[PDB]
Amino acid sequence: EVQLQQSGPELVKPGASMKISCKASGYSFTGYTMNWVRQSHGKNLEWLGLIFPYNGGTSYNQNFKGKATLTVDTSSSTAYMELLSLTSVDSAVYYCARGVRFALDYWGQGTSVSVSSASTKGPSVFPLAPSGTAALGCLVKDYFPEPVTVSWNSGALTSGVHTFPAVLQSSGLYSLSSVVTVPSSSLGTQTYICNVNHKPSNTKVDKRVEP
Amino acid sequence: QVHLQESGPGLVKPSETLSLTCTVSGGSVSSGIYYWSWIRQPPGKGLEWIGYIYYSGSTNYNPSLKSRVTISVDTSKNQFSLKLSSVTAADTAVYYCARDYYVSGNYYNVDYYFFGVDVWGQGTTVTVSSASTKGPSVFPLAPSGTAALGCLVKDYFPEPVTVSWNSGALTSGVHTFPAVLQSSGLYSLSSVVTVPSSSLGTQTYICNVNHKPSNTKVDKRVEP
Amino acid sequence: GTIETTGNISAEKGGSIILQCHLSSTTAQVTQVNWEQQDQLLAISNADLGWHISPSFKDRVAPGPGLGLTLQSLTVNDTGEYFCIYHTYPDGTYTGRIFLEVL
Amino acid sequence: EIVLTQSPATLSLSPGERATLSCRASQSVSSYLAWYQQKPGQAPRLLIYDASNRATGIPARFSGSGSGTDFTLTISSLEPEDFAVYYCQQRSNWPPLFTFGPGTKVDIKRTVAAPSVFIFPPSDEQLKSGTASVVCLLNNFYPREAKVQWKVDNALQSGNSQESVTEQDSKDSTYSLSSTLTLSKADYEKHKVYACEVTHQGLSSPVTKSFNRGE
Amino acid sequence: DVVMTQTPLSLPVSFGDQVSISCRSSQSLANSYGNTYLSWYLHKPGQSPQLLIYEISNRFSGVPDRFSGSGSGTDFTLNISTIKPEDLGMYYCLQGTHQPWTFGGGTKLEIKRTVAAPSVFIFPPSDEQLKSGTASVVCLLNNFYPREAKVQWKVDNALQSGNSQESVTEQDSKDSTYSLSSTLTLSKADYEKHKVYACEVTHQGLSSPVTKSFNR
Repeated sequence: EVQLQQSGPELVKPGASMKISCKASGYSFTGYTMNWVRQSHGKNLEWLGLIFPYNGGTSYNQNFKGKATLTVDTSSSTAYMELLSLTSVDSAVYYCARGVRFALDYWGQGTSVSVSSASTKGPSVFPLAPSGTAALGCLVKDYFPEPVTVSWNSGALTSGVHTFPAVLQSSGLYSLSSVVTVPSSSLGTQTYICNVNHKPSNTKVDKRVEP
Repeated sequence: QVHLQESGPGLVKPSETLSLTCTVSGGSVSSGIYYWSWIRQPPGKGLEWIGYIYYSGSTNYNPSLKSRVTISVDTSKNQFSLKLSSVTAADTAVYYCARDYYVSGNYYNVDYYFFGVDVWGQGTTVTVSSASTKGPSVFPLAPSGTAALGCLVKDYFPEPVTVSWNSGALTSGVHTFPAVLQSSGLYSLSSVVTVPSSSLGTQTYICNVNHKPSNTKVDKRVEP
Repeated sequence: GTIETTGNISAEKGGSIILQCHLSSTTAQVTQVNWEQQDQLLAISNADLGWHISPSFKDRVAPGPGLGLTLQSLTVNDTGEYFCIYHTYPDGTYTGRIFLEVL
Repeated sequence: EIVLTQSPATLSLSPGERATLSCRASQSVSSYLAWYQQKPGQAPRLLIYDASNRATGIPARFSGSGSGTDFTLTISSLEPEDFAVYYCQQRSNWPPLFTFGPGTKVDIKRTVAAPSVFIFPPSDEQLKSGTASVVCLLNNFYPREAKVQWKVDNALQSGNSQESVTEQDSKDSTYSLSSTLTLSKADYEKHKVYACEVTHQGLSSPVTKSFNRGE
Repeated sequence: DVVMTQTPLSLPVSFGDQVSISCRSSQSLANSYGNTYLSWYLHKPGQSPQLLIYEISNRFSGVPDRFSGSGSGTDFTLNISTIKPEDLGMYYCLQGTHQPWTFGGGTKLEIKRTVAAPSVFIFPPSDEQLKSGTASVVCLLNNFYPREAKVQWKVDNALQSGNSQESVTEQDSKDSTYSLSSTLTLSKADYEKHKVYACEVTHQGLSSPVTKSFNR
């Protein structure tokens, strides 16, 4: 039916400007307005503007004057959005969505755009050492960009594992901690190894966590 | 209501530059609705547009004059001005500052100027000449049913001369004739008023002659 | 100073729509109201002189009601956002926004 | 270039009559034309803008019409205060820009009115000047055609007088004319009777008004 | 701009319940023709936002009948007849009657369960991390509910501030609890200038706050 495919994710440095695409199919592309929504921090939604592809007319949320530019190529049913002079505050997911009587009835899958001045860097992995149940873990510190994967005992240990979301440090790099609750009786007998992998830098680490 | 007022000298020597100023009242020269224009009218001929200025400073001049015209705006004095350089006798005229209407550059479907020049100043006469200013001599035209009395305003240059009676009070029956140019090259002019004969003994009549180009004013009482 | 508008409107082809604005909470006097889109002039209501209606719209725009205007014979090409620009004495500039959708 | 032309250059109509004035453009200027009125001694006033829209407050007898290259201002019922020159102005983006026409002057036709004649002898302040100016006043007459003859001791003076005629009054539509006779104090103190002879449609007989030096 | 205040921002719920979300608009969302452009949207974690109900009460093609919308003027309501595990996610109201279009704050539907206490652990920095000049002190809250949790770092009973970050997991698939990591970050200079490092947790499942601490 109505399908809206957006372009892939992009990491850019601040000051740069990039163009998101939205290829429409399944309806008369010029008979409906093409809207654009920003999704910040996973939670907050913001209407950015729209373009009426029949005549090219644009309307913009004036809270974001000069941040975006909307264009269309009607011969390819593609809508475009140029984000300008990007900063970290503009790191978000930007949605394509069709407009019908002031509601948005069909959405694109979203385009995650990341803005950072960091350079690729693999993580350092430090042990959260344990002192009935005993908590141990690994601290995966100072890597860029996302993501990193943490397994325990090469996939064998999976129960009681908690890998928290990564948090961006003020340095521009991420950090992450993976813990597992284990029995107290097993601290001396069972070895525990967190396996960390950061593909952006081809970094694989295995850290044994000792009492 | 917006009221515009011109000022500046009435005599300008050849090759020097004419400078006028328009002061806006009852409104702001910064208002984004308007073009602030200058329009001139040489004696006995039609109206010619000079140029306008927008409060942002942008201008648009008459191409036949743009080599010598510079219009400027001062937003804090609520004034805008005209400078016209290297003047000749072809520049002798009455110069009006006026008000026109701004056309946004965003209108792709507007290739015209809407509305019109709806507010004008009083206009000031500037004459380009090498001669010095000469104030007029004023003589009585003495009255002998209804009586005629007046003032002869003789030998002045340049124009204009305005004549009022009893400092603006006397209005009805006042006739101020067009100036004529004499063999001398100086202008001369007469202003008359029809008055009841009954009044001549009681009511006094004084012509107030004003010649601004020379900063002279003459009050002449007329009596039998 | 604030401007309240009709609110976004959905209309059908051949229909008629009123675009109106109201200037509230201000001690300012309205000298002129420009009705415009991002690139074209529809009409101007000037307090001293009267209405002007751009030739592009003279067939299908009538002045009024009040400081608004009425569109006749709506086409799909009308779909867009319309601006009521209020030019007040003498500071000026208050702006209202109304999007019209046709089909 | 856009070239504006106005015809007639002069109309002469009675109060209550219909005046139609024409403005024409070398090439089309669509609706982008305004009409202005200018009365003697005053600045123009905007009557009509964008071809057919009368300005607010303008009397309703003024109305504009036309398009392209042919435009018309109509004063549907002439009033005497409408004595004025009327200009069109082109308001498009074509090269000359804000060009005004040459104008049409509308005269007011009234009934015949004979002039009231006055003669003024030179002021005694002006006799110390060394020149003597004698003024003859023809007041509130119509039509304009009038001839003034100066007789100094019944010697038709010639080549030493100047005539100035006012412009038509706004209320009663009349003219007035001064004729000034300029002499040297020498020649003035050598003759005795100075007479101004006025002939005009409104007089059955030519009128003479005169004085004798030392009145 | 219209401000759409949405209520509540989070709602732990039981499958089979009847949920109601209210959206409250700072001014009328009706145009001069009586059309009210208010729509409700749903964003499940794995997917793109989908329209549920438009113009107050109209149900979009394909939406189950449990979803219904009511209200008028400046307060609107979303009704869910029976919540299924697939109805969880974030819900948004949107007004398009006034430029610019503004969204609600969003309501997140969660899984309700009984109070459960966190197991608190504190981890000191490793000797390997200290070799490079920074000290990361980690405090772990394990398997608690509700999400309300206050963690206070005390370094020699010096209430800390600004030098720690938190991270929380989503509700666990099996027991719908939360776990939370609080990481205190110091330089090695500051870290070895003090002795006692404490983590103090206040949570509904603990009768009185719990402090786990270590000596450097």
